[PDB]
Amino acid sequence: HTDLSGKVFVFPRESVTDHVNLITPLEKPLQNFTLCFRAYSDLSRAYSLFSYNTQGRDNELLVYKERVGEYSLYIGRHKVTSKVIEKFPAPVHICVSWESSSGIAEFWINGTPLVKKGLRQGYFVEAQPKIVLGQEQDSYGGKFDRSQSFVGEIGDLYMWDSVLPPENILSAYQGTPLPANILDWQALNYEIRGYVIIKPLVWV
Amino acid sequence: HTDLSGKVFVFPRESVTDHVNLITPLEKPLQNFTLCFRAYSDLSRAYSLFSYNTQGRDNELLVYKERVGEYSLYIGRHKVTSKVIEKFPAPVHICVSWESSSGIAEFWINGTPLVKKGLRQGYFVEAQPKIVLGQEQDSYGGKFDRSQSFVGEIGDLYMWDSVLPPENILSAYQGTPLPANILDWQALNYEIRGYVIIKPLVWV
Amino acid sequence: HTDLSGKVFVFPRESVTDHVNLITPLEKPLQNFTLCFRAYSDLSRAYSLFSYNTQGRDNELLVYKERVGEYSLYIGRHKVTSKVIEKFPAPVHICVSWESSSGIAEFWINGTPLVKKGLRQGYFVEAQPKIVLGQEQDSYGGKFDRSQSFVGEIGDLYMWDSVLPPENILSAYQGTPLPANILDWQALNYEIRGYVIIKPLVWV
Amino acid sequence: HTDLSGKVFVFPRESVTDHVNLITPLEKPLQNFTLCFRAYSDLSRAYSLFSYNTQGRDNELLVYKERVGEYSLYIGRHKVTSKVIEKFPAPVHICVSWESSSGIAEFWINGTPLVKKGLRQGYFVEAQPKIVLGQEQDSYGGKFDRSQSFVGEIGDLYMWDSVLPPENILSAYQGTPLPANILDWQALNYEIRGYVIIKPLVWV
Amino acid sequence: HTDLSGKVFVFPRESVTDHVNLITPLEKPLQNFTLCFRAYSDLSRAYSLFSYNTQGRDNELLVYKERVGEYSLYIGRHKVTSKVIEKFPAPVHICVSWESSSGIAEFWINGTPLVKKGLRQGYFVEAQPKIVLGQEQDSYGGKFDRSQSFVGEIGDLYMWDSVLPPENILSAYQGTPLPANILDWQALNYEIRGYVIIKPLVWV
Ligand SMILES: *[C@@H]1O[C@H](CO)[C@@H](O)[C@H](O)[C@H]1NC(C)=O
Ligand SMILES: *[C@@H]1O[C@H](CO)[C@@H](O)[C@H](O)[C@H]1NC(C)=O
Ligand SMILES: *[C@@H]1O[C@H](CO)[C@@H](O)[C@H](O)[C@H]1NC(C)=O
Ligand SMILES: *[C@@H]1O[C@H](CO)[C@@H](O)[C@H](O)[C@H]1NC(C)=O
Ligand SMILES: *[C@@H]1O[C@H](CO)[C@@H](O)[C@H](O)[C@H]1NC(C)=O
Ligand SMILES: CC(=O)N1CCC[C@H]1C(=O)O
Ligand SMILES: CC(=O)N1CCC[C@H]1C(=O)O
Ligand SMILES: CC(=O)N1CCC[C@H]1C(=O)O
Ligand SMILES: CC(=O)N1CCC[C@H]1C(=O)O
Ligand SMILES: CC(=O)N1CCC[C@H]1C(=O)O
Ligand SMILES: [Ca+2]
Ligand SMILES: [Ca+2]
Ligand SMILES: [Ca+2]
Ligand SMILES: [Ca+2]
Ligand SMILES: [Ca+2]
Ligand SMILES: [Ca+2]
Ligand SMILES: [Ca+2]
Ligand SMILES: [Ca+2]
Ligand SMILES: [Ca+2]
Ligand SMILES: [Ca+2]
Repeated sequence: HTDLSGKVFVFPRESVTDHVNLITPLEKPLQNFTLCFRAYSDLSRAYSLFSYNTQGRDNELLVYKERVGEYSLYIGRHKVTSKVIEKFPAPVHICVSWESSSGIAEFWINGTPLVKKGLRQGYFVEAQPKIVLGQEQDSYGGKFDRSQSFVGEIGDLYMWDSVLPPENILSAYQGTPLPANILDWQALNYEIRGYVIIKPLVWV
Repeated sequence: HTDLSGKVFVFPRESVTDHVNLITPLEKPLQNFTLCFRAYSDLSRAYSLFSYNTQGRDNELLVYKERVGEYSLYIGRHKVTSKVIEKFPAPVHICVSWESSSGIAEFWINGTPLVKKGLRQGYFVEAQPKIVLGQEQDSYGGKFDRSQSFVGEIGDLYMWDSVLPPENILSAYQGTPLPANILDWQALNYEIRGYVIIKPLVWV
Repeated sequence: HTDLSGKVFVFPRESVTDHVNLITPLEKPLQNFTLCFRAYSDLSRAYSLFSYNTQGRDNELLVYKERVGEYSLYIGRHKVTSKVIEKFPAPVHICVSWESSSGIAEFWINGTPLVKKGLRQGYFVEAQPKIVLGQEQDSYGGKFDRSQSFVGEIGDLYMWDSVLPPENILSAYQGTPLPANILDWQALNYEIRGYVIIKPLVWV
Repeated sequence: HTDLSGKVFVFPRESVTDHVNLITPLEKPLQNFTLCFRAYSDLSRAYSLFSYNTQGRDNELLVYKERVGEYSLYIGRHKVTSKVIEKFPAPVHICVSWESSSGIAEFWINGTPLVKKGLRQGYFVEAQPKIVLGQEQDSYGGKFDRSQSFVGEIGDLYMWDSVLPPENILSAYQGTPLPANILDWQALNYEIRGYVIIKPLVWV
Repeated sequence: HTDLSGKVFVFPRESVTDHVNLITPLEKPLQNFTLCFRAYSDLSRAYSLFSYNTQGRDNELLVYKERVGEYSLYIGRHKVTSKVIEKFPAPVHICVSWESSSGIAEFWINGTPLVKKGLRQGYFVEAQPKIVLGQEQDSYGGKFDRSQSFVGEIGDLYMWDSVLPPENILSAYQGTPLPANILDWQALNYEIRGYVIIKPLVWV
């Protein structure tokens, strides 16, 4: 595993090939999670931010940007979307959490909460995922689509098996995240495929 | 009754099913009232914020959001509408009062007064209501319409049988409302139907 | 006469009936005047703010709002219009002066001077007027038009038989007008007709 | 012959007649000049700000406002135009200089330099002008065009037979110009023709 | 050579003739570079900012502005483009770096980083260039196009044979650039052709 403190993945061009695989030792289905990261892109078309598929299951956990100001979460193929005022282009800090017991999904953009939405109450997100940055999966680990590819920079990614309270979301946004047990930027197990370059983070 | 201080109702999806019934021992017709609450929604279509119907009478007291920047009050089916500059999406604090003797309706949005309008001078709002959050009634307690449903979060709801002066409206906006004798968020009698979740208020 | 300090006239609906007549013992033709008042309306269509007609003479002195950002003064049917950057909807303080000797008309909006214009140099505004708020006159006291009616609130109205200097306009904008000898909000002789309600001024 | 400190010319209406003739006793061709003045107009159509014609020569020196945000200088019938971000309507302070040796024209708007442009390198602006405010000349002292007329206010006009450096431009903008040798607001020889009124400057 | 500190090149008109040749003793192909400069133009159409061609190679290194808010870099005829929020017209400070080993191109506009893009990984930029300001080259030193010409002012140009870190980019932006070994504004060898004038820098 690798300490990526102070660094970003750069996906420097549009492709159907360039991606990073993220490896987690996650064998138990998820009832609760929070995912935070920073991104900087000047794409106006739609793109995937974080794609988690399991065997036989597309869009098992997907964070997707449909257009400026609109963020979508998919859980087990079902989707919710919330809106925010944002400048374009601009760096962003994105957190999203989901809680099975209520179905509530919370997006937080630059430390501000979006309107709560709900989906998949009682569901468990399936384990043994393939997790990809830079492309949107339609199969278990593949079937990418360049019109959904992420071109730009991603850093400071964390995933926890709990729903972070507001104080811990703000801490992540400020740069003092709680250590994370599913994915953690200070100890990330990743595989680069194609043209992805690791560079210093210069925009936070 | 339940003290919902620090909490909101979350209406997490569009539906014709999800709603909260609010119960108040209102047996005398209303001459004067003030209603305040906070709301956070990213709907662009029209929606009902507060629906009060009586037997045989639709839109006896209705607070309805036509579109961004436009707030309507219905009293006994008659309507007025006033406009305001607001960001979208954004949390809002809404107060509205009405006084039978003058017919004057006063909206206050985030502590700022809208232009006064007038309707139903001399009328008394009928008693024994069904009061619904989340859906717009067309019958006594029912006949909801998905395209008028509220999706988002509502909290800090208070209703008085008097017209509040500006200083008391500001107190409510600031989080220290005067005690309210029709509906009180700190002693609320309600019934959840369908998918409505109580969560902490994180956006004020 | 009545002291309306701290109060407004509310014209709560569109109509061809609702108006206030202002009474002044003006028997000598006017060579110079200044008129100040505050208004709050969310109409987008054209409307009359102050209508002064004399026997046989329509639009003898008329302050008219054709559209957002544009204020007109008519003197003996002739008009000038000046433009301003303003928010909509928003309360406004409006002063206008005119001087026969030069023909110069000065609008001040929220204490800011508009571009000077000129009309009717050498003319005298005729005496023995009927002065109306809420409607635009087409006869001596009447012939109103619903599509020109004022809906909203007017207060702090003063009229002087001289051209106020800038620092006196500012004093009026700040809520401390100098003594006024044609119309005076603190000793106003008026008649309400139709649906007009006096309420506290809550927006200044 | 007159000190206009604290005063403006008001051109109160559109016409093909109303203007001020400015008379300089300096009689010499111009190789270098700077011209500064303040203006306030709410016209959206094109208009002339300063028109200098010589016998048989149109547009010998012309400062012309094509549309909002665009200022043009003509030297000997040739033109340059530069752009600026400005609010509309708004008072403005305009300086423009031109240097024959380089051909460079410099506009400064409210103390801010526009992009330099170049024209007529080596040319001498002809002597013995008619200089007009309020109208655009097409002949020596005449052939005006109502659609190019200036409506509004002009004050604080100075013209020097040198190119002012930035510090002197700022001094003029701030109300402390260096004494000027072609035209000077504090010792101005002018002739009003038609409807032009001198009033105090109330907008700076 | 010449210290152009405090000065700019002014390209005062649209033309196919006016340009500056920049002379560098660069005989080894470039693997890494950073280029900074300040520009002020009110063109809305596309234009070239910095044109570097070699014998037999068009667009070997080209910095091009297609439209407001979009900056392009060509390396060996391949292009990348990144977007930024910017006012128009407005002075701008532009830096761009490129590193062959990763292919990463970094634009910085007014000291803020744009999204990184990548092109020509492993390529060497050809040596023995002709470098032109004011025009876009289509041959080795020539074949200009009026519709791509730069009209406006350029100064503070530096080019280094390395990729500058953020602190050194900010130093350039703030007016204390590090000495630069390919091109240096403080020791510049240049040739003016046509109508280009050197003037003080008045807009920084
Ligand atoms: C899921 O998260 C919620 C909110 O923090 C918490 O109340 C609950 O205990 C969590 N459930 C599990 C199984 O961890
Ligand atoms: C409603 O308000 C009016 C006007 O102030 C007041 O006179 C009246 O008593 C009020 N009605 C009730 C039932 O309190
Ligand atoms: C109107 O104003 C002018 C100029 O100030 C003055 O000369 C004249 O006397 C005034 N007319 C009156 C007071 O009726
Ligand atoms: C013209 O420009 C400047 C002074 O503004 C100066 O360098 C030059 O000598 C001037 N020439 C004349 C004719 O005064
Ligand atoms: C280009 O930059 C990289 C930065 O690490 C460096 O390793 C390489 O030597 C550079 N090439 C040259 C020719 O300096
Ligand atoms: C097909 C579908 O539902 N979605 C959601 C966004 C990505 C897209 C996809 O899986 O390609
Ligand atoms: C029909 C009508 O007047 N109204 C008012 C707003 C919603 C709508 C309704 O009751 O459905
Ligand atoms: C006819 C006319 O000139 N005007 C001016 C504005 C009101 C309108 C009117 O008198 O009805
Ligand atoms: C004809 C021409 O070139 N111009 C310049 C602006 C005014 C206009 C004119 O002289 O009327
Ligand atoms: C032809 C081409 O590829 N380009 C790139 C920008 C300018 C333009 C050119 O060389 O003219
Ligand atoms: Ca998919
Ligand atoms: Ca897909
Ligand atoms: Ca209804
Ligand atoms: Ca309905
Ligand atoms: Ca009329
Ligand atoms: Ca009329
Ligand atoms: Ca002309
Ligand atoms: Ca002309
Ligand atoms: Ca080329
Ligand atoms: Ca070309």
